[PDB]
Amino acid sequence: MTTFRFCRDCNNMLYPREDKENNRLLFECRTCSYVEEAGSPLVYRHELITNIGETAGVVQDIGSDPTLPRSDRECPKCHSRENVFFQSQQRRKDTSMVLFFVCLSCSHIFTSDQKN
Amino acid sequence: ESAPITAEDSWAVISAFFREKGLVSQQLDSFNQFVDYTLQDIICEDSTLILEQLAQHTTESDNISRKYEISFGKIYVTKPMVNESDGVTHALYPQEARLRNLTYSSGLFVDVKKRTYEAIDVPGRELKYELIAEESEDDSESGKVFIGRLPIMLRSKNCYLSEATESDLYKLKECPFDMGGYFIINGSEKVLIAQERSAGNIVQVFKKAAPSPISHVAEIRSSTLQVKLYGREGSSARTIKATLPYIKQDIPIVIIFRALGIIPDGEILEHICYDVNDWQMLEMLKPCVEDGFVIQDRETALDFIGRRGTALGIKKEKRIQYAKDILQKEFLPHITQLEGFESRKAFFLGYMINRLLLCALDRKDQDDRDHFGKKRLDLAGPLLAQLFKTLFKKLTKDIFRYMQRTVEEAHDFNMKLAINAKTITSGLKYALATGNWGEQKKAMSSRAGVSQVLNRYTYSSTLSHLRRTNTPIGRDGKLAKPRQLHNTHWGLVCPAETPEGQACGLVKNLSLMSCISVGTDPMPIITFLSEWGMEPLEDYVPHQSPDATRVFVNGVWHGVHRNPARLMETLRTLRRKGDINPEVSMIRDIREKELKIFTDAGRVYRPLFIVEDDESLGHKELKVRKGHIAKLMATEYQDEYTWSSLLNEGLVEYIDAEEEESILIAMQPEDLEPKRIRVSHHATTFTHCEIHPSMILGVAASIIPFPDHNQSPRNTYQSAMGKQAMGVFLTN
Amino acid sequence: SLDLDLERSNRQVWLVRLPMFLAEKWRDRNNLHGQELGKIRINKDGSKITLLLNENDNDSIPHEYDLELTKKVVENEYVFTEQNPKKTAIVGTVCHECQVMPSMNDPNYHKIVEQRRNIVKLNNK
Amino acid sequence: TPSLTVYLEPGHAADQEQAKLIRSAIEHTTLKSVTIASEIYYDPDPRSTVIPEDEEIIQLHFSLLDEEAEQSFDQQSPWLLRLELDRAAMNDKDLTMGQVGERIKQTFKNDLFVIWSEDNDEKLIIRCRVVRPKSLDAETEAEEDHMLKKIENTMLENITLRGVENIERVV
Amino acid sequence: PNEYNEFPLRAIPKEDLENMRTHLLKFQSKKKINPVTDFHLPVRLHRKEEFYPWVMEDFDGYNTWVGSYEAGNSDSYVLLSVEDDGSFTMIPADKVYKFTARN
Repeated sequence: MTTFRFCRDCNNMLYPREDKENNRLLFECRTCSYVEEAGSPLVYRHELITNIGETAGVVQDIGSDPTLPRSDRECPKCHSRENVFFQSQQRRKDTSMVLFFVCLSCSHIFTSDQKN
Repeated sequence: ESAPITAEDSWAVISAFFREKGLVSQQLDSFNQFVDYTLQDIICEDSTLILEQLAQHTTESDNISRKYEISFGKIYVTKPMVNESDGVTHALYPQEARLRNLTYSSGLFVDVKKRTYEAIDVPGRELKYELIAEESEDDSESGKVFIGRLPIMLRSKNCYLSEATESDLYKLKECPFDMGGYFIINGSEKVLIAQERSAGNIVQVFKKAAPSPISHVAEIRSSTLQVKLYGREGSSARTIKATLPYIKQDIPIVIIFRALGIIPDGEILEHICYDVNDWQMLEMLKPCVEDGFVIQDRETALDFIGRRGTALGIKKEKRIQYAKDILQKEFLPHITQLEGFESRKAFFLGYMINRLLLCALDRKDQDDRDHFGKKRLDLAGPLLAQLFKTLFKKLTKDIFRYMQRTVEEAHDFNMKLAINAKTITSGLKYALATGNWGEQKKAMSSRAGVSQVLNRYTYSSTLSHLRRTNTPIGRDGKLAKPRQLHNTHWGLVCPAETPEGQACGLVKNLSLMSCISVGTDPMPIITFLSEWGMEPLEDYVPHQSPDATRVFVNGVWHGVHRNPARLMETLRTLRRKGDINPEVSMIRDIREKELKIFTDAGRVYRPLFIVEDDESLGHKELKVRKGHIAKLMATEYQDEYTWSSLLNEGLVEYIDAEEEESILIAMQPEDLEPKRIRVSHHATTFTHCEIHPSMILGVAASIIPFPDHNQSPRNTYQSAMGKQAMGVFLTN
Repeated sequence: SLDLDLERSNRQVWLVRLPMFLAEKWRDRNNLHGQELGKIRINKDGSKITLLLNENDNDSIPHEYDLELTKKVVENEYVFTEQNPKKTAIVGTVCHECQVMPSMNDPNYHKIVEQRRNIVKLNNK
Repeated sequence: TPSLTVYLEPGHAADQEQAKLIRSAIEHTTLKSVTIASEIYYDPDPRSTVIPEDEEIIQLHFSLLDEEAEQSFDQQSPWLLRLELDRAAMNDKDLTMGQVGERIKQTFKNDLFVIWSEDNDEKLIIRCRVVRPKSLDAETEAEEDHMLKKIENTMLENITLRGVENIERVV
Repeated sequence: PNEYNEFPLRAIPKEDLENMRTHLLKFQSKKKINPVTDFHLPVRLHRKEEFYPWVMEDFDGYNTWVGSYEAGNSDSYVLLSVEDDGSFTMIPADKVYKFTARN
């Protein structure tokens, strides 16, 4: 997973370059003389289809939203029976109807799909 | 006395509501707002008029340069009256206007002051003018320059009918069952129907089908700014470009940031993306950085700007200055206009492109264009302000032209001769009579049907006519979505009553309790908001606090905040305790960590109840009690304790169609406790209650008996045919 | 008028944000003659700071306000002075950032907020 | 919404298998559709890599390349189209890795050579390394990324493995 | 926990502020820059009223900073100058300038 690297001088992103006589990769800033040594042959990455598990999104202070439903399911960690539950907040067309539960006390996230 | 509430109490509260407001209050309140406040500001906008006549250098005595200054002052409005052909003056009353084919109107008086400055035109030196003559007749009644005549809407503050009792109305021969709310023009009654409009200062993200290279669009109207993203999804090439006003070719976004004042490349992404961990955001921004890195110069972009102007061959430095001025003058004027506010503009552009790219990453959807919370209604007030501004501009231009003409002949101008007072009067009368909302010369392309002749066939027809809104889309336009009923119309629009034919759905009628906001100043709100712990947008660093709520006021970002829950609780405490008028809307979006505050004009709101958690009863209950209902009955029978008494005690609340997105309402009061089929709703965190469901209907459909046992088109048909029955339209 | 005076710039300086009305009331020229107009009180834990106005001032202004800490560490901010090309002189480096809010204990808060209501109602647009 | 309905032969009408073979033979298949990760990666020295998964594939072809490939070792681009290919999509169109992956692709313009594994590996990894003459100019040879990103896009978009054009779906 | 320290609040009279016009000097950097080491005294500060931006150049010319005026700072800041007695004297703030280093 390629990460942007900024020059330590002027915060500009570092462009790759090659060293033929030593055959090694370096990152240089086109504006200054800073040169740093590359730690991996992985500089860029271009994935096509996202195999990302669906995420509940923002969770902070979600228990104060009064338009969000409730349930009496039991917490797997703190053994509490009060929690908030909602569907996946990522708006893809093909998302399944798998729930997400956020516990009221310990703020623990879990799902209704207990696949082993 | 601490008991719950029954539907009888609901009808009691509604009775109080109509005993306090009335069915035509919206027109009267808009007219009062226009006459009291906006009229003064329209003239105070352009008070000073300047003529600078340089020396012709014909002779030594002609070496003096002159300056002429014209300033305006107060506005005075008289009660309506008429001067006959004999020159006699008598107060005009509606009966005489009706019978004699007159026009119910009054006269406007404005103070005028004049100053003359003279300087010695010495070549190579700055002209130093000195005060010599100042004509100001504020100490005499001759200082009030007559400027024109303004029509008056019936029963408004100025009209004689405002304070008339029943015997007064009878001796003057009024119908006591008349409500006002209409003009008398040329001896015929005219009315202005509300005009619907799409709101401004709101960023909207759209989408496109893809036979074209376009993929997404982000719009804002303040002057329009379009920041478009080009490049199909999944491809390597990502382009983000903005289209500035008076620039044709367009230039990328990184160039905008460089020209704007943020040179380092690392700060660009701190401006755009507010979450460090996300890598897709930066992946989509990479080509912008790559392309914009080539030029670290503002001046190449400014040269780009300079070439595309109409003038050609301008020197480079002048083009630099011109392109520099374009940004602070015409780029996002709704934030600021004066110099030196660059951080705010940079952050707002970053926020706009952030939202566009968020929609581009399928985390959200297109903005709904039908949502009734993003639409404003223009009443008589705003339309009159528009036309008055235009006519006043033309009149002052004519005064300046004539005064220059008489200066050319070295003749003193009489201020009572330079003014053509007939311009304002003729323009206003023509617009109100014909309805074409524009200048007489350019009336063909102007809006039509804004002013209509009141319908007196039956009393309910007058009631239905004074409560009508028109959506100015082509009535032959084949857009189905504006026609259909939408989920946001619950309680603010009558679902049954709509015309048939080409105006189906396009003409709307309000329900019994959907009022409209007048308008209020946002400055005290911003001052208090900064007082109670708001960090300004200048000192905002994303990495120091990446979990900060953003704060908006009428669509302009003013900064961030860290603990919003207590701010919302305090704000609603102040709104419920009368520190702020309840026409202001205050929404919080938890999911996106946002606060929005609206204080503009044109928002439809309806009353609702308040649910609070009573610990003594161990559960929630309304703030209203049997004591308040008993007081309401006592006051009603005594016809004190009124609707505003309920409002200021935090017992009811006005909710628009936007705050409704973040509330819960129990429809029957008994639904709040732990034939037909009524289901017990699972909710237990209720916040408000419905005063009564019957009020979701208009005035036309409030006469059908048992309307819910009927097919809905039948209710529509009777709502149409209820305006052709024969009956006593007025008791006089 | 070129060199910078750093001989006494070593001391740290507080960065405090005052409310608009309070700050404007403190811009008075007559009170600038080195007069002792107020005092500060710092809690043992340092979480709560209370600003108490001296009784020498008129009773028309609240005599108690509270302070909150914005950043525990404040860096890259310096305080300078410029006097009569102009001669500039740095005063010091900024240490802490604090913000002033009105105190609930002093009833005068309500009064000024009452004046705030007086500000709210009069102006219209 | 244009459409087209195809009726199979009398013999193949009652059996699903020949029907699915025809359906695969009609639908349009392109490279961008069959790569779960057609990732543009840096490939400075294709001789060896840090990732253990591709290391196994390395020695396969490095003991399976002809003398001409041994000479052309230096032609392989300092960037790689590293193809993690989805098993399901590849098997859906009855697409053999070697023949379809390389025959047509190298025949088209002799532009892209490949080190490719047999389908039995748990991770189908292809190394697409474009082939260019060493006679390339010094300014050209310096701008490796500039040529290869463009040719990689023209590679994904403009190569048709199998099927007929303009037919988006067959059902 | 009620122990507190005492800092008297003093001020600076008009006679000193008349010839001492203050301007907030802000430098844009990601590193703690101090004039003791990063600036070689003396420094040349000039303007090459707000039309001409400020220019602060070192004696050797290596450290050149260009400063622009940022407007609309609605926060009217104050300067707390420490006197010999430990008291704080108030100085009103007139203008704020932001400096950036030349490329």
